[PDB]
Amino acid sequence: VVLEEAHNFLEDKAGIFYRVAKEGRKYGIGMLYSTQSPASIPMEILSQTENFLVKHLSSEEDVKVLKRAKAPFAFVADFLLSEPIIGYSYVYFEPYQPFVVPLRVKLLEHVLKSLDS
Amino acid sequence: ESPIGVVVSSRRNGPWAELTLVLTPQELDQGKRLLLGELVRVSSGGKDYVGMVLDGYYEPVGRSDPTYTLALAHINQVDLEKEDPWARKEVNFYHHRIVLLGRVVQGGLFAPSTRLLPPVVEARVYRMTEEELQRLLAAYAFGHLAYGLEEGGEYPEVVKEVDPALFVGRRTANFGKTGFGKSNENKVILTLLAHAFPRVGMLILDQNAEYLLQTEATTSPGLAQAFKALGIRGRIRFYTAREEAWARRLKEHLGTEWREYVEVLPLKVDFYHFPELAVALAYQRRRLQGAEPPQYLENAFYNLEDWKHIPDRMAYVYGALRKAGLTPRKGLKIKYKNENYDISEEKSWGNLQEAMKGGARELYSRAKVFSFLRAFHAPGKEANFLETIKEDLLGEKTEGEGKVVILDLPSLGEAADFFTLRLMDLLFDRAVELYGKRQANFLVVLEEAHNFLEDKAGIFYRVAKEGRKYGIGMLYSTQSPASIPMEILSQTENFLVKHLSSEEDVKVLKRAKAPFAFVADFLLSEPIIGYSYVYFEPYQPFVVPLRVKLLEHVLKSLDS
Amino acid sequence: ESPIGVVVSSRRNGPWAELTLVLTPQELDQGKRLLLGELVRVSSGGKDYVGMVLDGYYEPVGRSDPTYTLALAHINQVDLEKEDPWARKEVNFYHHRIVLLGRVVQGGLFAPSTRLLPPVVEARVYRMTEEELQRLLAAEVRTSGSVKAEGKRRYAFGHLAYGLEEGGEYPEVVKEVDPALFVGRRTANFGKTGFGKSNENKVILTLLAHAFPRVGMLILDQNAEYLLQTEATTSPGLAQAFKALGIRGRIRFYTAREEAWARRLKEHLGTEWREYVEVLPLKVDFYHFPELAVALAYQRRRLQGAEPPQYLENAFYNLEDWKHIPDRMAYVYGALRKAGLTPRKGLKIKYKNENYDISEEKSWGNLQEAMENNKGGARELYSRAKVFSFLRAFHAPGKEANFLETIKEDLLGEKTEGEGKVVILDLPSLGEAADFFTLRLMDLLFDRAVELYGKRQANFLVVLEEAHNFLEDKAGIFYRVAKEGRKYGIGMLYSTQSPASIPMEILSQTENFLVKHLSSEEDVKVLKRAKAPFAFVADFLLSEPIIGYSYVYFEPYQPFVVPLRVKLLEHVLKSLDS
Amino acid sequence: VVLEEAHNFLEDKAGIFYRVAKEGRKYGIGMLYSTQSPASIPMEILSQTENFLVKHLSSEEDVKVLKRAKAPFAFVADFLLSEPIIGYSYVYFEPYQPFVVPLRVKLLEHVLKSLDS
DNA sequence: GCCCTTTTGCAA
DNA sequence: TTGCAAAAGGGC
Ligand SMILES: Nc1ncnc2c1ncn2[C@@H]1O[C@H](COP(=O)(O)OP(=O)(O)NP(=O)(O)O)[C@@H](O)[C@H]1O
Repeated sequence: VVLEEAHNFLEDKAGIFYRVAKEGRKYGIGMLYSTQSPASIPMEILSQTENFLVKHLSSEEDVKVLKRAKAPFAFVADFLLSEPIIGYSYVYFEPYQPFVVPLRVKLLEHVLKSLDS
Repeated sequence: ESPIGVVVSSRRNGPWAELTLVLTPQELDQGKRLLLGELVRVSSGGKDYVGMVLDGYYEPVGRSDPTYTLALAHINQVDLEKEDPWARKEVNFYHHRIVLLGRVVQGGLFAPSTRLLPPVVEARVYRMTEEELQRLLAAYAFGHLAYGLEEGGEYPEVVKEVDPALFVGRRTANFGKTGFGKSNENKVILTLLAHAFPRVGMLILDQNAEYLLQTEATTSPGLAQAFKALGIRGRIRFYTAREEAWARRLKEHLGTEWREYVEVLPLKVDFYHFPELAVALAYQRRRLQGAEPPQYLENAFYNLEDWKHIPDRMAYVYGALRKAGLTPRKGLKIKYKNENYDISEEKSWGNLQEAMKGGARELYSRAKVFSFLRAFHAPGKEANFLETIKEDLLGEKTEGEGKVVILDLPSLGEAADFFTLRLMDLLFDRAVELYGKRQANFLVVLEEAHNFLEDKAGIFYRVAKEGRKYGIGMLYSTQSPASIPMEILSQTENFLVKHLSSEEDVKVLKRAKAPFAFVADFLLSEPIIGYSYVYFEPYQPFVVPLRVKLLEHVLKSLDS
Repeated sequence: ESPIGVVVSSRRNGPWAELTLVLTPQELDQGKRLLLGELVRVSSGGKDYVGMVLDGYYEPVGRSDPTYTLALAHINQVDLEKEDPWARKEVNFYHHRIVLLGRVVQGGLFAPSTRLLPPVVEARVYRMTEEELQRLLAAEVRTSGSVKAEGKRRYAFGHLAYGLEEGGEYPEVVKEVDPALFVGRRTANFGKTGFGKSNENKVILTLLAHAFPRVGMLILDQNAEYLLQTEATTSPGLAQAFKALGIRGRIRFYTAREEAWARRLKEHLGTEWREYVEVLPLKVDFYHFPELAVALAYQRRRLQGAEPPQYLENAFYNLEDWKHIPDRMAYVYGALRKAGLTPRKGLKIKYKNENYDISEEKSWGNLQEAMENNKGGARELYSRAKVFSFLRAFHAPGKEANFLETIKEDLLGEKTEGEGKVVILDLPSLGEAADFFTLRLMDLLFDRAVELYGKRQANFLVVLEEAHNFLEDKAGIFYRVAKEGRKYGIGMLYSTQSPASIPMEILSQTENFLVKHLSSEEDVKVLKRAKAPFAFVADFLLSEPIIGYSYVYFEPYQPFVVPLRVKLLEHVLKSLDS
Repeated sequence: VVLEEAHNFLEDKAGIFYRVAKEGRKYGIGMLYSTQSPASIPMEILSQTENFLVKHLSSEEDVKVLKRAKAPFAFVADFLLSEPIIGYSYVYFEPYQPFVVPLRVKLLEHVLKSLDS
């Protein structure tokens, strides 16, 4: 389930999306949401996220919330605050790679050109 | 059996006493070490305590400059273990900090903390042996002590056992992140209980269709398969609204003799046989809602028994039921006035309606209030699943038989919440009635507990508050301590916590239980699958890490 | 009779004055020690104070490197008890921190805190003996230069203790309490469940019963733990305690399982228990109290709000007049019968000039015929008698009790003035209407108490359980009672198990406290905020789950908090029996 | 106007007694209210009271409100918290009093026996 | 969520 | 014609 601007959807009465997020693991129902600001996502859903892909975040509350929701993300808060670089992402994947790694994501045009062969 | 290090300080840090430990270079070279979170024995004035290793740091001892010494050795490129032992022997020290949890007294009772602070000169620290650890835990293995994934910090011979005194009559909590072993631990406990103590009844409010049959490689096998492997016969009662499909699945998995292990029952009843049940359900639905059920509904509920003897009133009631939508079986007769109609046919129903009082007429007029009952109606059942479950759990004939009741809540659809609330209220009322004659002696398995323990007026809340008196236990899993009220969290007696990522969860846990303040860092930092921090009251009022076992291995070991 | 150590400092920390104490190696080798929370005597400049050990830490004294010395001694397996006396003496020390709470001046008067900071050289710290401890516990605040009251008799409550530590109990040191402290004053009894709350409540009630035989009690028994020993322990109940004390005809048990309760009372007390406990029903007969039935039906609407129906209003206001018109009383009784209440066998109703026995089906049918073939609101009531449907749960023929009125008579009866009855309400027998009946009874009792002002005081104590449930509502009758009972001589004694839920007004205005182990941090924090003297025992309460350990503090003239090991009801009964 | 237990009548910001406390100085109407708990009295009334006679208080919240209302009581908050003495009072009569003076208020008997000379 | 309105139907 | 019960949409 892919949903951009997930701050809109991750809120309702009876929480259909809360149920999906908190019980989709058993049935192979995965989510991939982009919110653009960690402070806008409820902690009840943030604490259940296994993977992470964080680009530059300017605000301080955003990085504080990110660290609070995921412990290992306390070692890159300063880099996120001080280095506004496009395409630079810190990828975290549990439980196979339980630590933060920086990356240079590839442009879609380059990916297509490389994969055409 | 010699002291690990030398105590060189002590103080009263807040509500807990503490003391510092030092490991000398000779011991460090021998290979001795202490793992964080380890349990050690402290001797002071002839009394043994129980301490936990909390912190560790390096600090110079004596008049030395370790930085300069080591930097100069590196610059000169001298091996520090073969060339300059006298320089390696003055920088190889290391400090530990230890907290005293308390001492065991009399018959295993745990005296908490301590009002006495030990002097440095006469305090010793000995490593704890397997016999001492086994005594500590004891006063059908559920999990063996382990300290993280560090090799040499695992003790397969030290286990925690399952005993009804721990679970039945007391509330248990089961937290953790999604996919870390809550369901597996629940199934392990249930299987061990059903195999060891066959006089303990259960009530599993299944919500994901995982506790009876499970074949997908995303969870441990189901209770049906576990019972089949362990050779437990005629103890499972399955209540579902998909009799045929579940019979197909049981046939295809348990084999051709599946009827011995699992007994399938439907969640449908014919309301033309229990009009009192229909009226009671309709009346209870609104009370579980806002409040103040209508006067006509109250009157019908109270006086249907008297109405039973008046065929005209009963004809009005049956007409109301038929007008609500419920389908009667072929060949039904109604005695109105002096005539016997057949409401199963169009013309007979029309004639009776044209032909048609103390309270029955108002019910007939407002027949749309019984529409919701069509989610349970199935002509020709005459079962009363509520009563049947009541006899299965609190029946007087049992006096110890063992009965596992599983409810297929998803099959109901949108009536599952109301059905669960009504069933729980009925069971609690019967248990209260039975007080002084026999104990209920059964356990209520509850998953996704945050849905039920929210409102303070809920029947589940009242059960959590008052079940121990009548012998009704509980065991609920929620994935997040922050979702349960502090009123319940404080009163919960047992805990089983897996990895937790949010700082709010750990803060809530330590606020609810003080002893859980020493494991917050481990919980936050280590995402290990199957690692549990158990805390049982009142015999073991301290946190002990465990290594829960897989259901498959439990079965394979118990077979012998 | 000699100092325990040498004082090496002093200062004023916050509102209290503290002084540091150091224990020498010779004293540490004689077994001398101090337990946190212990009470010690401080003598500074010819005056005696009261101390309380607050902390303990190790610190080097002089010029020495204890870490290096001890490490070197250890690596050589040197035993520092009989091999290196100089090494042992150079490092064997230990520091303690003490706080002065005040001094006992004049004849038992207590002067809180101190304005003089004691010099280090002249300050001596001694250990306190049993007689000194008793005289300290027997002191309280007084105005000035005034002789002691020399009040009424006192009864032992417990003995001092310092936790589970051996040598920390002083059985000969007993806190004596005058039961008058519990009369007309609201008391709080906090603590986890099953930690002695029931025992201390029973002891308090027994003391009041024995001392003031002119005080009644309204015990809202939620757990059915106050009448007889539960089938979970052996501690006697109130009935057994009263039998032992020889108090007769002071209990009145209202219940709905009279047969079972009488069976239990017989099996536990003998055959003469009728001389002690009067079992009374909780079920009313609305065929004797149509005024009560109409009042309930009418007030149900108002309690749910909205304007009540006019016919119900005028019926409720004029039933008394209607009682003189049988032609309308017949309508009322017929309305009740249609509602469904089963009448007693042989009831006769006189309509017009005919006699009908509505207990018979055919006679009821004939009466229906006569009534159907506008006398005030009677016809309207008969038409809408379906409103009285909900009363079938409260109805039982042949009762003629009206417990709601019997309780008021018992508790505020002029002819009953003296030897207050101990009304015990068995709530669990009322199902889901228990809260409704409790609120109604409390409201009608408080109204009568306020009305009787000037002529006589109510003079009875209310016992409450789960007080956080009833004191949460600021407009509730129970909140009003908590606020204003002392004015009309109505006390209170509520056990909550969670102080944080009880309002700060109630917490601040409470006079007595009996705190047991608390598990949450919020509860301890709110307790400290409510009362200053509880600022020293927060850590002990947080991290010492001991059964039977209580910290007592009785306002307003008690110097400090006292940790007690409350006596058992059996021993209290034996002591009083002499 | 002599009012006893004024926290019952001054609580409501629309009551006649609150109105009197707030507006009586214009029509020459005084007031003298005893509460025993400054926490309950509204801060609007507390900030506008001229005379004070504070005895032992056993609530850090009460002492906090008193200190907030009047700065000079910061030198005696500690003694107020820690010393339960009978007949001992701290008096501060605004607006021209330098500091707070502790007193042993004279007994009415002595006042009467001295007023006749 | 909470609190009034409008409407229909069955008394009278 | 009026009063009262019971269900469903509006405003705040
Ligand atoms: N002790 C264990 N050892 C090894 N694998 C385990 C252990 N406990 C659980 N697992 C595995 O972890 C996965 C999740 O199992 P499961 O018990 O369903 O966790 P869960 O907590 O119930 N998931 P959820 O209901 O969302 O919280 C499965 O693949 C299990 O086989």
